[PDB]
Amino acid sequence: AKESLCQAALGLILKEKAMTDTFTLQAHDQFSPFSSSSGRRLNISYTRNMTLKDGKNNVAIAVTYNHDGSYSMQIEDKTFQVLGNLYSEGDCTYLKCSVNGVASKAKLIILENTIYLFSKEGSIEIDIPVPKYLSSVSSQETQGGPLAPMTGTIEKVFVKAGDKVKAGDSLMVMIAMKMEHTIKSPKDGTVKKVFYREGAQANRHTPLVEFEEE
Amino acid sequence: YHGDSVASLGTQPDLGSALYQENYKQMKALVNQLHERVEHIKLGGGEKARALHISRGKLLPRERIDNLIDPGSPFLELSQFAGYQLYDNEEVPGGGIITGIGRVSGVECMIIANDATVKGGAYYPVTVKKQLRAQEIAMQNRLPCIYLVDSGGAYLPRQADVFPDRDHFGRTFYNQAIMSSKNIAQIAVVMGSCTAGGAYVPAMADENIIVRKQGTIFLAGPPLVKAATGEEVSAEDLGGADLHCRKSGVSDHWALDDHHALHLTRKVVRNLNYQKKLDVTIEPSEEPLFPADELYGIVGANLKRSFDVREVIARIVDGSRFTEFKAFYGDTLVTGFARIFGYPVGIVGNNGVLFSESAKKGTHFVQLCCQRNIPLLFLQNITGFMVGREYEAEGIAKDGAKMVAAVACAQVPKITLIIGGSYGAGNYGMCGRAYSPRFLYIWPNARISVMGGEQAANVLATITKDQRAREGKQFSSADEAALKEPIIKKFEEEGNPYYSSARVWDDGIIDPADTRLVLGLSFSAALNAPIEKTDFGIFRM
Amino acid sequence: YHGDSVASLGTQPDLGSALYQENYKQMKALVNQLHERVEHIKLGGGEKARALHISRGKLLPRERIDNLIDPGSPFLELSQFAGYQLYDNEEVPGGGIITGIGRVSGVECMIIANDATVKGGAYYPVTVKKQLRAQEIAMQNRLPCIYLVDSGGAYLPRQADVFPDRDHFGRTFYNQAIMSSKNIAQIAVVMGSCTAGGAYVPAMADENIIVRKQGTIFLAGPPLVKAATGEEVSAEDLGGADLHCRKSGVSDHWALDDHHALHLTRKVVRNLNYQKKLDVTIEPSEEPLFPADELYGIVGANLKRSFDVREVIARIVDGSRFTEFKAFYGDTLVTGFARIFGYPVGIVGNNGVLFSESAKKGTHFVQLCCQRNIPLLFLQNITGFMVGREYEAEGIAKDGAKMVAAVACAQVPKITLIIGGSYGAGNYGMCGRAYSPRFLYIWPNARISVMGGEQAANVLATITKDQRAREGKQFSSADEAALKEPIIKKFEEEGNPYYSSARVWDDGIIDPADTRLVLGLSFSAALNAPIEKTDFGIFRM
Amino acid sequence: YHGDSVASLGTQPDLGSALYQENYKQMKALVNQLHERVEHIKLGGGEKARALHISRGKLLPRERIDNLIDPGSPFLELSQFAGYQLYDNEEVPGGGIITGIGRVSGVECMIIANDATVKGGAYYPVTVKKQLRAQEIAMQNRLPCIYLVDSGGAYLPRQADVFPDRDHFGRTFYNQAIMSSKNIAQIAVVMGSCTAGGAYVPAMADENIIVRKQGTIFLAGPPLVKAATGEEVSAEDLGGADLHCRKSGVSDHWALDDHHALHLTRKVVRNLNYQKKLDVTIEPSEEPLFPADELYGIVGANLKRSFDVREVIARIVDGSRFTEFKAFYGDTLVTGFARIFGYPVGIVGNNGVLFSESAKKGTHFVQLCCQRNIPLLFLQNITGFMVGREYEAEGIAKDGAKMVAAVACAQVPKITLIIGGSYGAGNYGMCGRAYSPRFLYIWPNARISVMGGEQAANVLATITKDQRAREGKQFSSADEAALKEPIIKKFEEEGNPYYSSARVWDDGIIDPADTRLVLGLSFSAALNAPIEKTDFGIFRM
Ligand SMILES: CC(=O)SCCNC(=O)CCNC(=O)[C@H](O)C(C)(C)COP(=O)(O)OP(=O)(O)OC[C@H]1O[C@@H](n2cnc3c(N)ncnc32)[C@H](O)[C@@H]1OP(=O)(O)O
Ligand SMILES: CC(=O)SCCNC(=O)CCNC(=O)[C@H](O)C(C)(C)COP(=O)(O)OP(=O)(O)OC[C@H]1O[C@@H](n2cnc3c(N)ncnc32)[C@H](O)[C@@H]1OP(=O)(O)O
Ligand SMILES: CC(=O)SCCNC(=O)CCNC(=O)[C@H](O)C(C)(C)COP(=O)(O)OP(=O)(O)OC[C@H]1O[C@@H](n2cnc3c(N)ncnc32)[C@H](O)[C@@H]1OP(=O)(O)O
Ligand SMILES: O=CCCCC[C@@H]1SC[C@@H]2NC(=O)N[C@@H]21
Ligand SMILES: O=CCCCC[C@@H]1SC[C@@H]2NC(=O)N[C@@H]21
Repeated sequence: AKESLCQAALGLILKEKAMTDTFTLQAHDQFSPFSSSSGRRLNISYTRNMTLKDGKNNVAIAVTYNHDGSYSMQIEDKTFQVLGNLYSEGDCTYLKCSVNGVASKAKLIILENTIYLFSKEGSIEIDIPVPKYLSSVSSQETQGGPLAPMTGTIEKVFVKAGDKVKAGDSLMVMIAMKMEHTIKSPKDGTVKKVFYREGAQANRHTPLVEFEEE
Repeated sequence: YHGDSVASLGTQPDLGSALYQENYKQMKALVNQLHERVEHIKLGGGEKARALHISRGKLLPRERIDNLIDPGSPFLELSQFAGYQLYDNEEVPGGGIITGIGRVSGVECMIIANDATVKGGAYYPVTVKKQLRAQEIAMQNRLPCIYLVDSGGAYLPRQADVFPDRDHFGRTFYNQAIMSSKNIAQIAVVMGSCTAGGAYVPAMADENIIVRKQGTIFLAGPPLVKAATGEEVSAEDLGGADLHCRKSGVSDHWALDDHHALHLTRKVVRNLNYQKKLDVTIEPSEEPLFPADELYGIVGANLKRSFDVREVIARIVDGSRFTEFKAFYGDTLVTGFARIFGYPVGIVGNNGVLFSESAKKGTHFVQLCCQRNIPLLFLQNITGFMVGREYEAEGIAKDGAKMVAAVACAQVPKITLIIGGSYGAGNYGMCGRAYSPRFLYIWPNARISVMGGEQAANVLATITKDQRAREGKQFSSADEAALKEPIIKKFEEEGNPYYSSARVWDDGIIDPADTRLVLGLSFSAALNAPIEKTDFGIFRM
Repeated sequence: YHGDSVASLGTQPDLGSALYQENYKQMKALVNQLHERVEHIKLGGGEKARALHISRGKLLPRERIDNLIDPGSPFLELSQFAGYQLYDNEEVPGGGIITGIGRVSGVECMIIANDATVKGGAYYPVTVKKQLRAQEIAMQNRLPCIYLVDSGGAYLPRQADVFPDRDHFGRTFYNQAIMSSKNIAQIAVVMGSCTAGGAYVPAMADENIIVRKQGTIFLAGPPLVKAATGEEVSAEDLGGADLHCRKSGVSDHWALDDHHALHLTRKVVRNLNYQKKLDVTIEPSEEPLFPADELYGIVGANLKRSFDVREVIARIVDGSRFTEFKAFYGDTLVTGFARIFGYPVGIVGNNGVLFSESAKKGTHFVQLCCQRNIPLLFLQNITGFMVGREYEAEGIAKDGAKMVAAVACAQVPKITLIIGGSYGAGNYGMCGRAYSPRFLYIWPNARISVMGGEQAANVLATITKDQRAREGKQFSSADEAALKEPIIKKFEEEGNPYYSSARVWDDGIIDPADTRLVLGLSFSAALNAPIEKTDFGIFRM
Repeated sequence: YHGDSVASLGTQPDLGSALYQENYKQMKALVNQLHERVEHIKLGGGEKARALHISRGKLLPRERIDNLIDPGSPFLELSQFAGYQLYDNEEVPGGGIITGIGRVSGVECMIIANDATVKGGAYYPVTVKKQLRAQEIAMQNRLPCIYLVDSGGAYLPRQADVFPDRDHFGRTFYNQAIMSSKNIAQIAVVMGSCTAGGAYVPAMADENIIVRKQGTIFLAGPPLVKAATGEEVSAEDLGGADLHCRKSGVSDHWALDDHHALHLTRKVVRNLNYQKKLDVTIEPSEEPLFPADELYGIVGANLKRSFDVREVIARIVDGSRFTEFKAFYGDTLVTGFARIFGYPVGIVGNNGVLFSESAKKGTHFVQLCCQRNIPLLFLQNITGFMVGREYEAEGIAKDGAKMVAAVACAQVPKITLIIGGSYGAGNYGMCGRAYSPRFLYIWPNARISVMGGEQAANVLATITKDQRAREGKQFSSADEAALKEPIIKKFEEEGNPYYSSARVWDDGIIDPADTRLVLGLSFSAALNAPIEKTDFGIFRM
């Protein structure tokens, strides 16, 4: 439970430290203190706060990079004193860590977006967040409404004033002066109305079809 | 072949000795006091400004820096005590700006971020000084730099100290142009509105990123436009990430939230296509043989007692291995070769009042290190200087000049640390701030000033005594203590480590325990700049 | 072939016009006031100090400079108004130091002389700033420098502003070492006692001359030695021309009277074995076609009225010959080529509020001149700057950045003159003090500040109005004039030419009549430094 | 640290869409046609010449190249379609010469071999052009070159096009001398008789190998000697491997059969003592996330329909990872950074008719890449150009000039691919053949010409209409189609990919599927030449 969340949060750092270590090895200078994963600031104790998905509930973990190498994390006014390491049996790596004086070993398989803790007594499932900008939802939020790149005669519109909108469907075909280009629906929401009728022309960066808010 | 064993420096201080106990207690008191103050500074502008900055959806500057750097990596903040009680009644934590050096995408780079919480990100005179110091450090070390602009503009009530002078505001742009000229990269990231201070910066930089809503790039603010041209319009119409991106082209990238801007910045740094290469022999590094905290009991908080330098050197260098150079001659000064974090260094330190012989030894050592391309580190505790009729007859001043010339003409990177009291022209001799050391730090105990207070009080007493005697009413027996007291008090106030660190005479105040770590970081960054030929002026015999 | 006739600039101003009369009267008033003040400064420390300095047999510093230079030659003093009312109650004529450029033995060289009459030759903070400015000028222009030391030491009551900081005292020695490193000559002449300030200077210089009696070279003064080491001895035993010459060897030559030292200095300069060579095409020079004094009636003493630049250019360049470049486009700014005293120059001047087109024209012109190795001269009268919603939409700030980048990256010598009011970021744009121009001068009428007082008063009124409205008690109708008045007054005080010239933001205040002559001298000196390649950073489209 | 995930380009095209089916069918037809033609070319001169060449014991040129290169390695033939129907009735497969780049003994080197089967190895004008193009490629890339001479001499019936002119025959020797001058190696191998064309080549090269019987080195052939000097003697007495080896010394080595010569060549290449070094950061490479053949359905064989470039980029770069630069501004053009086979590249591509903003964006991008030493790749589909009264008012031509200047002054390696129709001055803008790109390829669909046929027909109609109206008999309504038809037909013929590839305007015609592989090979070879400084001319604002 609460300890299990801490165990996974430790695993992210250890994997990140090791991958931080690997790039150091190929580098010219593998001796600088910068390569150290200490995360130490001058006169201040560095703290980073996490968020991990736990089934239905998201939980915020505050990791303070302690001065000695011990690892301090706190979730709902319960603190946990954690120290751990990564060692591999065969080809699979085990996570050995002690939380508040209790230590155990568990397989640590790390996917792209999920955290795996494997143990004799049971298994634990933790999910890493996905940034919204990386989720491509931000990509559709870049443009508020459709814009016509160039002025041209609209041959015909595939969508009526009120019509269902499918992904990939073309709003209309607009051909102009040695160029035909096909305008798509920016968003899957049902059209509020179509701005331009057949045969009309819209300038560069001009609205073409109104869409309901998603 | 490297099988020969080497003698190691340092011994075991007698813990039971009452002197060690006393020195330890003093050093703890100083370190504790420093820690509490640094906490209070890091809180920033105060709870209310933090609440408002959060309310706008922005991320607090400390959070931004933590996300930006390669996670799980050290970061070296500089001059945190800037503006400490410097002004009459205005609280300016950290000089309203956070500057430092960090490793991003595997490449060291300097981060400079405004703190809009503190006084709306106005540029106080100290703020400009701090920022310019950071930029010059980056250029000498040849490091890419990144700006996180959330500033409004220059502080109006003090315009004389900001706008006009050569080293004043605006020199920032000149440095930016020079940096971009010689391939040193520049990156600007915009999170807040800017009025003519953070307006040229994105235009001045090669790359540009601006957040969708909270970012607005505009040369003149809405109140400035309304007051000047008689026309009012919101800064978004002049700024805005989308508005500038579609048409103006000032913004090379268009980010949605603060996190997105940070992530894009990492991508750009990776694409920058730079590779670091070294030009010095490197060896495996091992920890010093003795605990560092013992330095407290060794040093204490009294300038009167003396501590041998070799104890400190043993506490610092790798494996506590050292090779003294010309040990018996000029014993008041110590020089030698050592290795720190696998890098060769030349250590120069002070034990007592300088003499002519010590100056000659230092000059010879400097020539050797410059010839062999070895970095230099200085540990100055100048309790007294070279003064005496016999000394000046043989030109001890001339030998001091030899120190000055050798230090000034040197081209290898130099780092200086003020372990003990610094006074007199020796500050000039042992690579003072004026002599452009790449860095400079002071322990919490050190006091720096031109002269000890007692000396100046005596000198002023004598000159007034002589002239007033010529005036017929000599400096009487009375008023002697009355005249002496203010001089002693004033020199004590000006010599305080916090007082100097309030200005930018030093890069930071560090406890002795962290010393070793800091040095390694500094030297690593300094190695980015390729070493060059060292040319010496006339060596006056 | 050079037979083509060229159109000439300028016309005949209507003398009978009442405006010309009014402008003439104003300009006379300013020039007269300046002349009287300069007289009072040149008197020096006062009659009593002059009487004592004569009593010792020394020659007053002005006399020394007159004897030293090649007789019947012009001499160009700099920043005479240093320390003008700068301190609270201490009269410091000329900053207690006289610096300038002159021709000695046929070679230009910079002369720096202490003024022991003024406050015993103590180094006030302004004194250090003035001296360092002179040294940097000499190094950029690559000129030999000569010191005439009669100084005691740093001003004790202000030690924070003198000793510690990077650009503070002691940097002098660093510059001296660098100069001697790259073959730029150094000469030191000693006429008075020196205590650790003028003690390293002779040791730091390659050549040395000291007068027999009045000269004493000693690192520590008799009171300093007595107070520090508990031992008292006269400075002659530590100093002395004979004492140092026979045994110490600090003095390379031994002179009897002041005249003898000057004569020996001439001999050394001749033996220096340097020859000046030019790398620019030269032509015969002729006087401008119009009298210079007409500028008074043209310009006046009001910033509101406007005068066309071409009138001034006709009053300056040789033969009043000019070739405007891209005249019709970007008319608010003027660029072109001309010749002054047989040297080619590129003139850039302001007529009105800058716009985007003017910035583009200036950038193109700068590239041309840099490519062809032509010096540049700037005449800035920035009554207003580029502010407007439409202007910022098309990135007028971006075009301003193009100005900044081109100016900063340029390597040809640059000279700037502030003919009219300077405000805003345009100061940065048109080669301000921060952008390292080789020289900078201001006419007696010009006012410089970041912003006009009225603008700042309006802006402060609006921001207080908005925030206090958010506070529930808005900036009332009352207090509007009460708040505005102090801002206007303060900006007027800080914009005064004497106020800026009290500090070293400018190299001097010159009447318009002398303008032409000064420029020629400056350019001639600037030609000593060989021209170099100009490299430009990224040109943001 | 390289743990940040990056967005990937490209999507999944709808296979079921009838448009995809149609485009796929067209692209297959073109690729099949190309393949059949290339087969027929590779057969060479014909069965009878092959029978005779075998009868002499020689190995056919294709066999020779296969044996020579390091076995199991790719080989990149160039301009295979040279001379495709170029002459009136003479079949000249491959221009009677085979040229390419290959890896021999671990070192890249250019192989140039005659084809004695085709027309006795006579040099047609196209043959000289092809060979010279190969040599210039080798010199720019700084690669060793190897010749396999089996040529007779210049084609007599066309002597004007071969002998006299500057770029004509004989320039080969000049390039050879320059190559050997700057340490670029030269190797010549002789398998057949040579008459003054392959006679200087062995003498011109540093190393020489000649087969025992079939090889004869002689400046004048037996018929030439008999006709000129009236004396007849077999070429063996003038040539011969043994005869030249024992006495003349022209042959540095003496081989028995063809295989022996090849083996000796490998030995010499190994002894050449050269090592390749890179100067760019390298990373592991991974395949693109999408199949390449989809490009067919994406592109089709009609110039009218438009395809987004990013689809193609996703099909090419490593991992389909891309970072667009200034995406929203100047959307008609695409720029960004990517990595191909572990090498950094800067991609520039066209989506539509250029405008002023796109030109500015391209100029800024070019400056960045040149500053950071990043190779550049161009994907031009210029359906239309920048023409319009409003466009020319704001100097859209001037912005086009900015494109031209930036591209021309660039020094980093540049590669260009003509994915779509190329017309107008944009060819000059996007690194056309004239602008010396290191390589250039065209897809089977692309059409290149100065203008579309319809445009020229309309323009000619108007000019004839205007002038004939001035002549009183205007261009009538009749003859309009009669005049238009020939222009359209002629422009279609001249725009065909085979037509251009018949000449040497392009380095080869490649199907889209192989695209990625070819690029990697090219860039690897281009990295042999060390990168240099890039200097830019005047940037007209
Ligand atoms: C370069 C020039 O001289 S022209 C500059 C003139 N334009 C301005 O800067 C207008 C002032 N700008 C601002 O108000 C803010 O800086 C903003 C709008 C950019 C955002 O700052 P915020 O973090 O929201 O601060 P906020 O607007 O709440 O308050 C402004 C504070 O910053 C200070 N400040 C910021 N810029 C300036 C400035 N140029 N001059 C004077 N004070 C300033 C004010 O003293 C004020 O102090 P407070 O914290 O006691 O209120
Ligand atoms: C670098 C250092 O910090 S060490 C400086 C300490 N050494 C000194 O200079 C002590 C002062 N020495 C002196 O008295 C003079 O400088 C001398 C003897 C060298 C020559 O000075 P003179 O031109 O003869 O002036 P005189 O000795 O008559 O009077 C000294 C005057 O100079 C001023 N002065 C000179 N040097 C200094 C100094 N270093 N600090 C403070 N005041 C000084 C005194 O305030 C006094 O002021 P006054 O002009 O109002 O009388
Ligand atoms: C530089 C000068 O002008 S000197 C040119 C004159 N010298 C020659 O080239 C002699 C002819 N070529 C040779 O014999 C060469 O030495 C060889 C051995 C490489 C060619 O070997 P072969 O194939 O036996 O020569 P052959 O004469 O049969 O060549 C075959 C064909 O190539 C043609 N040909 C070859 N070289 C040339 C040439 N230099 N000029 C014109 N035609 C040529 C011949 O007309 C012949 O006609 P065909 O192709 O219609 O049958
Ligand atoms: O009695 C207290 C006076 C301080 C003496 C300082 C000593 S004396 C010699 C040496 N030189 C200095 O500048 N300081 C020390
Ligand atoms: O009414 C007085 C206000 C002063 C206006 C100053 C003008 S407005 C446009 C231009 N930009 C400036 O900064 N100043 C001038």
